[PDB]
Amino acid sequence: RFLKVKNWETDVVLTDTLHLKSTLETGCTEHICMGSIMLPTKDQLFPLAKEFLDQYYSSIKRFGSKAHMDRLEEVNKEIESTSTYQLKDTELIYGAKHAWRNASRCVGRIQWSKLQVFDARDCTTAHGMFNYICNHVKYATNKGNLRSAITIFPQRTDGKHDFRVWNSQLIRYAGYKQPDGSTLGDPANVQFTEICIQQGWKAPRGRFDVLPLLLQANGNDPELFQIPPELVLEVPIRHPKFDWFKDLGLKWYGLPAVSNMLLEIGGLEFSACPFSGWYMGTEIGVRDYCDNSRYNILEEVAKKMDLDMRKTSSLWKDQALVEINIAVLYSFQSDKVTIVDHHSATESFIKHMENEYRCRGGCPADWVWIVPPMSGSITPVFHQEMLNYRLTPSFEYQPDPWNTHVW
Amino acid sequence: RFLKVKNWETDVVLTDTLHLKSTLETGCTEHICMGSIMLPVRTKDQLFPLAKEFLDQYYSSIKRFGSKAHMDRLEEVNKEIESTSTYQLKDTELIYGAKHAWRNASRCVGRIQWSKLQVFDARDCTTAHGMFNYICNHVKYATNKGNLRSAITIFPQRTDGKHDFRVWNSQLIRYAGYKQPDGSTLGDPANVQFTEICIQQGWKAPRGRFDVLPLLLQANGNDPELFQIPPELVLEVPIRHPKFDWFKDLGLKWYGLPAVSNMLLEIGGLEFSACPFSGWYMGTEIGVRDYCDNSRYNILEEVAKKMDLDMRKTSSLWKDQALVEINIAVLYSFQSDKVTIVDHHSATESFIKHMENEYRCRGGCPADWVWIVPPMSGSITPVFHQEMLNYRLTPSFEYQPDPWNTHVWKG
Ligand code: HEM
Ligand code: HEM
Ligand SMILES: Cc1cc(N)nc(C[C@H]2CNC[C@H]2OCCC/C=C/c2cccc(F)c2)c1
Ligand SMILES: Cc1cc(N)nc(C[C@H]2CNC[C@H]2OCCC/C=C/c2cccc(F)c2)c1
Ligand SMILES: C[C@H](O)[C@H](O)[C@H]1CNc2nc(N)[nH]c(=O)c2N1
Ligand SMILES: C[C@H](O)[C@H](O)[C@H]1CNc2nc(N)[nH]c(=O)c2N1
Ligand SMILES: [Zn+2]
Repeated sequence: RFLKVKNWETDVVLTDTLHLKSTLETGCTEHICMGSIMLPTKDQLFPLAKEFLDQYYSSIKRFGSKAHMDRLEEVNKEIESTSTYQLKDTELIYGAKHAWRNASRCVGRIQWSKLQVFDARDCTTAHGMFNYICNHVKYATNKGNLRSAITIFPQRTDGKHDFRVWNSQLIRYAGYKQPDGSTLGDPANVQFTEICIQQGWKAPRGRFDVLPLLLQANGNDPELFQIPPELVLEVPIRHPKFDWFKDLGLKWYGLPAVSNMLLEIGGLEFSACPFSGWYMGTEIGVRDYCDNSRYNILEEVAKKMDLDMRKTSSLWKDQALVEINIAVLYSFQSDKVTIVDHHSATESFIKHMENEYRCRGGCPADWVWIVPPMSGSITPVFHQEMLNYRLTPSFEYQPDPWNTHVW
Repeated sequence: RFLKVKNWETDVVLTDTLHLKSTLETGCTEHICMGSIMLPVRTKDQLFPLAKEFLDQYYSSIKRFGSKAHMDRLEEVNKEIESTSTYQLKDTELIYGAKHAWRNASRCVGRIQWSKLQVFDARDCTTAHGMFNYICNHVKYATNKGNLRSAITIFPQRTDGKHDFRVWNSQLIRYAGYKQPDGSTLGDPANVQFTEICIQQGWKAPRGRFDVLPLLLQANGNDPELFQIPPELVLEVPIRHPKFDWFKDLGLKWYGLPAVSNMLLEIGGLEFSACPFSGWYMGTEIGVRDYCDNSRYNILEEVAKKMDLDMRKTSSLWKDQALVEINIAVLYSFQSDKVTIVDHHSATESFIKHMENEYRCRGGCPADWVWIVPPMSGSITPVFHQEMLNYRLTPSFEYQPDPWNTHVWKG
């Protein structure tokens, strides 16, 4: 019932009790581990509300106080009456920070308590959503000195009036299917790049076209907006030693900003809640640039390096991979845009693990996601046992809105 | 029921029904996933059902389920259990069983090879000298002057738990580690404690960086005994780099034969506590883990120093750069000396093909993603993008506690 996690490099053992406050189900059983699968009423609401406010009042050292009991009744009153309730500003801020703190797949949670929360619950239209989003981008970008933030649109009501950002991230590059048969730009976004065009967007049809935002207020048809280019910080990619690297014509954006998730606080659902931090180098240089079904640039780079590409065992893919990732880090650093390498990030997360065990009784962690996609075993998280479980408040996946929207 | 796994690079979707034949526990529940946890005397009562499940599987595999021969063998095993408390496997059942423990090993990326396994039956063995002889023969057969062949040697099963056959070595061939008074280590740091056991048992330690450890062998629950493998039987490879001529001067070498000797083989409820098996290496086991863990040889600094990498900031990726050069060196050296090795690209590609064939012909393939994905360059190998189901089939290999923890010393 109390579970231990060992670090095999340091022999440090931590004891996990936080898992017993676990609520939702993992996907695993006693017979099958599902650890590597990407996606495994008034009556329901008050328990959920109570559980949250209980931890809220505990956090501000006021568990069992008049104020605690008072608010528990006010919320109970409001649910019995309206079928929902509203969070106090303070509860919203605490819930958002905690959803991040509970994200078992996020290596960057050492930062969880520095999060700027933008309350957009007063928003009513897509133009409104656009204004809120530009302001988030500008704030968070901070001319290259990136700052974490989330903007929270109005909560679900009857589920026929959802606020949704249709983009998967606030800033992403377009993908187009070519007659040719190959793909121009980012193949991840082909479908969406079409939906934008199937709605009037004028595609420059380049390798790196910043997608328009596609915004849905109150369950209405969504609308297109170009983000002002002066608000999209981008970095040209060059290598500190290979003069030819620049001629690849690669660039990436400075701000990672996930916009398709659902934030759950105290039973309430915030279906539009874009949030942003700063990149770990490998996200761009390993995944965005080198995945088979992403930009897939390994061959081109290997060639320019004149490596022996005739056999897998020359490790030419591995050599090219390192150089590409050196380029990404060097570039962002040179243009003074915040970035972290996987060494410093995983080291940070280990420190964060020790803090959460020391201070909260544990830290839910998903090893499959936490371990970087390159050089796994020379980063300390490789050797660290982790326990994965689901705590609330949380971020959750949700079906892409086009599959669902009533037009 | 039916479960789906998707490959997110290819969109290929596979259906698992084999997990319905799973018995043992994973360690996970609906409320916690223990997927990254490293380690998560029987009675007649429990034995005949376990015998029965196993023989139903053997007999279906040979298309004689329900045969007279199947039924007579059930009755025969039944009777042997009630009369003697245990039973003996026929040669054919033993072979089949050891192959399936390998087939079912969900942490093993090499399983495409599962059906080509040389089985050596050492169940007539009685003494530690007998074990030494059996192991030498295994090592010579498997080595095959560099053209590695997979093999397993199987010593008598557990009886009462007081008479166990054990190989005390974690692998048949490994290098000594020696803790020095100044707190530094000579040789392999993983093997310090075991080296100390060997020394106190009477081993005269050469005390260099690559001293092949003696075998410590326990027969029939008796105190274990020391033996030196004839050095002409221990194939080793000096490590050099195709472009870097200073690489050889680091003084590195490794052995060709990876041979796990500390696991337990369970077949139809029988427990074989000494069952050394061997295959051939994936280069990253040596180049990433053996040489580059901080708790192992830890050569990253020395290598990057010679490479003149910018070592002042991790963001130069000096570690990543050196790591790749060491792994190039390992594969180059083995290939140049004609010792079988596979790179992590070719081994993970073979595994996806094996895994898909297994879904098509068997209804599933249990696989542990934490173990299957290589410890460098993970996402450029096709396994990274492969959804996997982990579960426990028997026959199987299992961990067992190190025998210096449990053994009752006799003298
Ligand atoms: C401050 C710098 C941050 C770093 C370096 C970072 C790091 C990462 C990384 C590397 C991933 C893996 C993503 C992938 O591989 O596709 C990830 C996932 C995630 N992060 Fe962060 N993060 C940061 C800030 C944030 C913030 C501000 C939030 C929310 C407030 C957040 C919440 C999440 C969530 C929910 C996931 C998993 C999403 C999913 O399941 O697809 N992180 N994080
Ligand atoms: C033929 C070449 C083989 C290759 C390339 C190979 C590859 C590997 C690798 C890389 C590992 C993980 C090692 C680690 O990370 O420490 C492993 C684990 C394992 N393999 Fe193989 N393997 C081979 C043959 C075999 C054979 C012959 C058997 C037994 C019949 C076997 C059974 C196992 C088992 C039981 C594990 C898990 C060990 C543990 O949990 O500590 N493999 N395999
Ligand atoms: C706030 C933040 C900071 C950071 N450094 N990285 C991130 C993650 C961002 C940046 N890189 C990928 C993106 O993660 C989004 C999740 C990607 C997973 C793929 C995926 C998820 C669901 C369905 C599907 F088909 C694919 C977020
Ligand atoms: C038959 C076979 C073939 C092959 N290529 N590799 C292997 C695995 C071999 C070769 N390299 C590491 C070794 O695996 C050892 C397995 C045990 C895992 C290590 C381990 C487990 C618990 C605590 C600990 F400190 C270490 C076996
Ligand atoms: C199948 C597997 O679960 C999938 O490929 C995962 C593996 N680990 C990951 N880890 C991170 N950080 N991001 C990912 O997209 C993935 N993909
Ligand atoms: C804690 C974690 O489970 C442990 O370090 C695992 C991770 N994956 C591994 N994978 C392989 N192949 N070998 C290992 O020793 C490990 N170690
Ligand atoms: Zn699990």
